[PDB]
Amino acid sequence: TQHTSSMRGVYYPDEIFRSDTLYLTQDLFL
Amino acid sequence: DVSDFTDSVRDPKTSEILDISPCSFGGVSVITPGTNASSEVAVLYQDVN
Amino acid sequence: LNAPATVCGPKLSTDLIKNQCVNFNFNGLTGTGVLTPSSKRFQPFQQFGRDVSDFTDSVRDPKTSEILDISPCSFGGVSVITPGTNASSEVAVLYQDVNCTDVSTAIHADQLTPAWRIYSTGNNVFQTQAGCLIGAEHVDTSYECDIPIGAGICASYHTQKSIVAYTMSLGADSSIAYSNNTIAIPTNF
Amino acid sequence: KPTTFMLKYDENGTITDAVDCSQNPLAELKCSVKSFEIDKGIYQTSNFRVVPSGDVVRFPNITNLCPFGEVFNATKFPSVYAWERKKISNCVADYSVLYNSTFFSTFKCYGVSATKLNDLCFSNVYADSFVVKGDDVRQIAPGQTGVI
Amino acid sequence: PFYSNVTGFHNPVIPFKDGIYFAATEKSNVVRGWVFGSTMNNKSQSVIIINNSTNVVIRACNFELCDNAFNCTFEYISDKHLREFVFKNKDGFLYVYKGYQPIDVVRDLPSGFNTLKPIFKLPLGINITNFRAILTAAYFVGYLKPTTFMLKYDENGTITDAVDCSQNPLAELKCSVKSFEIDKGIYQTSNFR
Amino acid sequence: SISITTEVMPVSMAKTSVDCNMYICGDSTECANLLLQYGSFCTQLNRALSGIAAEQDRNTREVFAQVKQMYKTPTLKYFGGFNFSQILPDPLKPTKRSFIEDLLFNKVTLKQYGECLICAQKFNGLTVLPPLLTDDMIAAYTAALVSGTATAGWTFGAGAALQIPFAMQMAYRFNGIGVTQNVLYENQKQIANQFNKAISQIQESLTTTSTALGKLQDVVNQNAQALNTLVKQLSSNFGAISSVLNDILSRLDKVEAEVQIDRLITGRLQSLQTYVTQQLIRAAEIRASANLAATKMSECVLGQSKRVDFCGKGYHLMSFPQAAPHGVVFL
Amino acid sequence: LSSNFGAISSVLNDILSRLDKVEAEVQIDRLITGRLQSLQTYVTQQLIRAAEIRASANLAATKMSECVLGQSKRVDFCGKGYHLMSFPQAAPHGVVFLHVTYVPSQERNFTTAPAICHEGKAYFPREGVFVFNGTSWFITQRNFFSPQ
Ligand SMILES: *[C@@H]1O[C@H](CO)[C@@H](O)[C@H](O)[C@H]1NC(C)=O
Ligand SMILES: *[C@@H]1O[C@H](CO)[C@@H](O)[C@H](O)[C@H]1NC(C)=O
Ligand SMILES: *[C@@H]1O[C@H](CO)[C@@H](O)[C@H](O)[C@H]1NC(C)=O
Ligand SMILES: *[C@@H]1O[C@H](CO)[C@@H](O)[C@H](O)[C@H]1NC(C)=O
Ligand SMILES: *[C@@H]1O[C@H](CO)[C@@H](O)[C@H](O)[C@H]1NC(C)=O
Ligand SMILES: *[C@@H]1O[C@H](CO)[C@@H](O)[C@H](O)[C@H]1NC(C)=O
Ligand SMILES: *[C@@H]1O[C@H](CO)[C@@H](O)[C@H](O)[C@H]1NC(C)=O
Ligand SMILES: *[C@@H]1O[C@H](CO)[C@@H](O)[C@H](O)[C@H]1NC(C)=O
Ligand SMILES: *[C@@H]1O[C@H](CO)[C@@H](O)[C@H](O)[C@H]1NC(C)=O
Ligand SMILES: *[C@@H]1O[C@H](CO)[C@@H](O)[C@H](O)[C@H]1NC(C)=O
Repeated sequence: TQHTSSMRGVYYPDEIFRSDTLYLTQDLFL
Repeated sequence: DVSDFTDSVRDPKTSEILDISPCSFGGVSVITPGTNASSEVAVLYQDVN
Repeated sequence: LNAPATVCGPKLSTDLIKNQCVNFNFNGLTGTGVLTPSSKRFQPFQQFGRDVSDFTDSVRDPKTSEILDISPCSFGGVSVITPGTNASSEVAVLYQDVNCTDVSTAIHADQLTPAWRIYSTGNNVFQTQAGCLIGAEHVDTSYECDIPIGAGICASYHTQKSIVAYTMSLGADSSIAYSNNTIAIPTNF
Repeated sequence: KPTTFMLKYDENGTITDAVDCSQNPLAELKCSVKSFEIDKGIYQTSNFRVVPSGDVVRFPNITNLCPFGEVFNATKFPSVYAWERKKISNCVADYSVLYNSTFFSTFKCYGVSATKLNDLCFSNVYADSFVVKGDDVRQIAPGQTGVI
Repeated sequence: PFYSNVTGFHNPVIPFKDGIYFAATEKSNVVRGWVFGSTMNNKSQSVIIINNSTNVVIRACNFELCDNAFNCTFEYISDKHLREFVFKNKDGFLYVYKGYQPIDVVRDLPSGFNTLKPIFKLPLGINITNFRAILTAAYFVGYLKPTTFMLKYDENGTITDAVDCSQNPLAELKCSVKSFEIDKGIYQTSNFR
Repeated sequence: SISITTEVMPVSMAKTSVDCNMYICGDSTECANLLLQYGSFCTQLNRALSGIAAEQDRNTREVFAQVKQMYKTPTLKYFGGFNFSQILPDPLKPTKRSFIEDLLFNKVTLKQYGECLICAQKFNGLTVLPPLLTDDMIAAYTAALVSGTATAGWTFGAGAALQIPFAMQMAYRFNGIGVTQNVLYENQKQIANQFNKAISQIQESLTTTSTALGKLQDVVNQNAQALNTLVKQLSSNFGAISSVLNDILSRLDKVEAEVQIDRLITGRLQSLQTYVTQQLIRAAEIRASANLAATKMSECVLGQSKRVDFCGKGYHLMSFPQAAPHGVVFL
Repeated sequence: LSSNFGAISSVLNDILSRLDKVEAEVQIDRLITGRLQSLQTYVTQQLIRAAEIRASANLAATKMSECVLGQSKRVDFCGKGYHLMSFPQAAPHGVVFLHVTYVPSQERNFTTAPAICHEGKAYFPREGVFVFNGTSWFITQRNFFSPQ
């Protein structure tokens, strides 16, 4: 069967700590 | 930071978190009455304690 | 290549495809574009024709000696028309200064560079002078206009509300008569 | 899959929300203006192209194999003060046997890379053939001075 | 160049400085081909272009010339009025340009505009400094110079009109602002040293 | 004497848009990779040209949208002896522009831009965008202004339009400059004759070939020279072996072609930055004229002004607007 | 500051560490050129913005002189209607003018005449117009209906 994955599978991209930002990244994502 | 500069670092030995700040720099301005009047001047160091 | 070509290596010739965006190689001259029959006439010592910016705009087919015009594949800007995030998540898209029958089929064949995984062209496709407008429903009435697209066409979010596109109205109409023995005087302020 | 995301960081550093820029026109707008809320209006988002659908190659009606054998492997070359120019026309030239083989000590090409010689198509080829002393090979180059 | 002086003959060894514009007029075909060379003797290489009544033949050898060919290098055989030719030599290539125009008078060069199409590019690497016309009824010789021209192409591929950019101040102004019509005013064209 | 004179003012200029990747690189993927090293240059140039283009619409709107309510053109064009038929639209004619507007539109004579007129495109990536308000929508505004000035006079500037006969408007406007009412009323036919004669002189002065619109043609000519320089810079060499990206890509290996592509990229980015800077400088010159034209429209068409030489030479009585290609003409 | 500008790296420490000095000068010089141009662009656009702010400030000074410190007869300079006075208020990086204006309202329609003749002579009004109530003629001012 097949289902939908809605807004799932995001992870922390790197080692960096950031706060109060909107950060754009390009990486392998679901 | 928001400008992607390093602002905080964890100490490797103690696992303590500490902030990096740039030590002071800025502009220096010279206030003078005029050479014909007097040779005294004042100095303004801009945006510093 | 100031004369017709004579000395060159092994590559296999293919059939030419006309009125379709293809990669072409004519006698070592490589490009990307569409190819159409041309009314230009070549004197026999010339093999290709050139624009002001040193682009090649015409070419002679080496086999059949038929002159072909080269045109770029469609490109331009993409603008998004929204009523606001608070109002609704519906948007309309403007594809600037292109034919609607090109974009409308290029989306269906999945050959367009901004690739949106969940996107439907839908029933509403309108041709304006500013470009191709997708997602906005044309209405016959005229209003004062909110979002200016151009050439006298504006869009707005109007009534179950939806995005509508119309021709703007310049002002509310009013008529005052001219009589040669008649005056009007205010009585209050 | 490789996509572009935009991630929201709160004051404690945790990700609370994100948008995927390749999903919708609206998500592309939110990635372009870098916000989760949008005012009313028309915003120029991006540029669009149309990708090609085919390939066309057109080369003329030439069938004869090209006589590179006679130019290189020949009994007599003339001396340098009276060289010879031979015209090559109406042939299909492979060109790979020149740089694949280890025959030639110096294979130096100006204005054309050798690997692309097999694709280009020319009008005529002229071969100038002569014999020089071993140190006089360096003087065969544009803009160079010597007796030869 | 426009409005230059051309020398007319009604068989001297005319020099070949940078190129020649050779214009021959004849009711009956008299001028048949040329000879080009450095020393016009056995000592140096020389090329002959000549047409007999069937063929056009070009041969570059050591000739005996007075008015036996050895060490031949290049050979080619292929199968009123005003005939205009342009010959110029560069990088061992001899370029020949040919045009034809019907006229009525033989004595003088008529005024007009006529464009010349390419015919031959010959790969013969000799210095050409002199030439002699070969005869069996007038021919005119002018010399080329390095100039800048502006050429007008119509809706087809033909050069209807041209301006020389070094004839007049007005011609330089036309080349400077890219037109044939000039409005009233004062325009800064160039600099002088 | 009654003198009618002409002022010609520029309001807007041609919008334009440039595709940065298509101008610099074209269809090459190798060029598009190297253009990413130079940063976000294309977004800035597109944003600046978009700002200028959106400014031109405001320039037109602040001048011509001076009436809240639209007045129909009166069916009679002879008000108290004064003939208004040559500045109001004809009731039976396919075009909606009047006579003098039709002369002015043929007075200014407006390739390779790439605009949709049939949508056509060019290899260089440049485009000319169309205006928001068309010619008919501008002629409607000027017709409403001329109808309101004839019917209601000065009153519709400061409130709801109040009707008044035209002879009484002229008596009030004569009171404005210090002359009494009995000067107008005793000599009304002569003043009407001078008004009609001056309008007829204006018509023949426009009909005869003239440079009177030399300010509006210069807006046309300065844009055209701006683009031809930008296009011609595609043919420059900038130090590479050739000026065409396809031949550099076709005759050379990738590592050898990197340098020759960088030379062209560096040249073309400068040729595009110069154009955007000069357009930003020129739009600020257009804006001053648009602001002055809006001030003249408020203070001289919807009223009577006492400022010396602001509206003609003499003592101001009335003023009429007309629409001309990329600008306005005040009578 | 993030862009390579054709060099190997954005940061100068890696460029200095990874290469020898002579190559490092060549790699640093390209970053120097790119950042010089990125700063000159900013200065030029700021100059063009400062011109516009000067224009707005000069217009605001004129409005403060003519609308606030006096009564202005120019049409639509100090608001729609007929100007009476104006009040300034400060704002961050600007000024806000409250213009107070007189707006006529509630129009009435009357019959009007240019002049009246009493005994062989014509009488013109000094100020205002002639109106007809229906019973007898009157003289009024144009902006208010007060019959005399
Ligand atoms: C080249 O060959 C094709 C294949 O038969 C033929 O159709 C075409 O006419 C030929 N052209 C010439 C110029 O020989
Ligand atoms: C004018 O309006 C005010 C308020 O609307 C009213 O009190 C007054 O009576 C009006 N004047 C006349 C003459 O109607
Ligand atoms: C961050 O952590 C503190 C400590 O528990 C908590 O009080 C605060 O609510 C957190 N921030 C947010 C945005 O929840
Ligand atoms: C004709 O023009 C040539 C051009 O150099 C010049 O040398 C010669 O003196 C001119 N002859 C006359 C008679 O002016
Ligand atoms: C012209 O000259 C060529 C070259 O010798 C020769 O082959 C040909 O037969 C000649 N034609 C004549 C003499 O008619
Ligand atoms: C181009 O050639 C056609 C074909 O004869 C001719 O009718 C036309 O007049 C030519 N164009 C011009 C500008 O003369
Ligand atoms: C008004 O002017 C028009 C155009 O000149 C003219 O045709 C018309 O007869 C005039 N009206 C009159 C004289 O009543
Ligand atoms: C769109 O393409 C069709 C088919 O080629 C053509 O008939 C039509 O005129 C085009 N419209 C525009 C605006 O280019
Ligand atoms: C003037 O009288 C006419 C006819 O009675 C009327 O329609 C019009 O409304 C009146 N004017 C005003 C301003 O009310
Ligand atoms: C007009 O005003 C006069 C004076 O007040 C008055 O006598 C007369 O009756 C008025 N007319 C009407 C129709 O009320």
